[PDB]
Amino acid sequence: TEDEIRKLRKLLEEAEKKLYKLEDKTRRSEEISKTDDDPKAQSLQLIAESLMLIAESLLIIAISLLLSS
Amino acid sequence: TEDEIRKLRKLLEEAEKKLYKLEDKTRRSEEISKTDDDPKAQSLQLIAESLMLIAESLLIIAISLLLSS
Amino acid sequence: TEDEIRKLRKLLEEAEKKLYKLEDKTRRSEEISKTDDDPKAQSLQLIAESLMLIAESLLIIAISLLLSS
Amino acid sequence: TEDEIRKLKKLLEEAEKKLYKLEDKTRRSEEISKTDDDPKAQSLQLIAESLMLIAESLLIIAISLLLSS
Amino acid sequence: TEDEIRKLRKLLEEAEKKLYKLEDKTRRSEEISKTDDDPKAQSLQLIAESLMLIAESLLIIAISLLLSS
Amino acid sequence: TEDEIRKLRKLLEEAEKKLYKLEDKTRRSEEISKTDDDPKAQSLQLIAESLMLIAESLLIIAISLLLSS
Repeated sequence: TEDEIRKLRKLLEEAEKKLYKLEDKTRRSEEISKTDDDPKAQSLQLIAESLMLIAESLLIIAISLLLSS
Repeated sequence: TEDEIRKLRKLLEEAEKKLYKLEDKTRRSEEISKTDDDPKAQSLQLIAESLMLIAESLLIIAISLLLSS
Repeated sequence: TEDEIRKLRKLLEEAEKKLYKLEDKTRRSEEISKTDDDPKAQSLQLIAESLMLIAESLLIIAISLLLSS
Repeated sequence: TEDEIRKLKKLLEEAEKKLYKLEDKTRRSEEISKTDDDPKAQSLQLIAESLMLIAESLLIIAISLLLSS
Repeated sequence: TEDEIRKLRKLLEEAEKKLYKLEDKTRRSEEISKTDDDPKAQSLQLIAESLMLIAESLLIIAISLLLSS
Repeated sequence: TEDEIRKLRKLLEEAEKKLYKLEDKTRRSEEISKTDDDPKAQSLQLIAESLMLIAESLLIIAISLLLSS
């Protein structure tokens, strides 16, 4: 309980830090989008931006489910 | 917990603000989606769109879960 | 905050209607590429279809969690 | 509240009816394609099956959350 | 009571076993990453593994959610 | 009773073990990536890292849900 819940919480903060690693790499991938490239590729970039937002939401739910228990 | 909890809603208002930010990019690319012969591109845009609506759902579930702790 | 639960339920059903449209766009798309000779395309079509379904169920969980408040 | 979970049940039962639809479609499509040349296409068969499994599970979570409220 | 969740447990253990099989199929395929060659394929392989990990997790959440009712 | 949760939590521990394995694979393949030609590929490595982050969050949620039941 109390120490694993602490381990869950450093797991959760390690995910936060992983998240800012990806928030930053999709921006670095958006800066590499210049001539507008290939349409399926454009869709790919947008797909990846969507899952980072999904990751963002699952992370808040994980934080909050930790707080709810 | 309310200071921890509202900073979680801080994050979630940033999250709404990003979702709408990306859905307009979907709408923008979804009318410039060139409906040519290859289905693979088409499926990718449909794929990205479902991903955006699921992200949407996760976002509201995240809203609900933090608010009904 | 009955107001916000109301407008949250608003977005919830606003999202239901966009999904029905999403799934309708894909019924058309996947149906009328009249003959298929592609494996990758074929699997992607299944991928989008599955995605839309979890969009479907996450939408339903979003409804239940909202009312479960 | 009485009619509300019936419409939720409506949605949930209609969803079941399509998961099973795509499980049949994935079943026969997934082994009617055996070109076997590049892990790209094979990894797609795999992703789709994985997605089919999460749709199953998410559907069960919706069923059970509805059972929980 | 005990048997209403049995009819549902019946469905969740079909799922575990079918997941039991997809992980077997992907690990053989993950084992056959013949030579090195394309990176896109490499990411697809990784994508597929993360999705069964996702599938595993929602499977266990589905179990616990069913145990909560 | 609580021993049932320990059987479940072990499956989650095996999930935790494989998660870090895939994580180790993803850092490893991102250094062997050494690609800057196609955005498609850059976004693919992004999709896989995003998926890794999500599965990861799902794991924290599953742990908490099992212990909260």
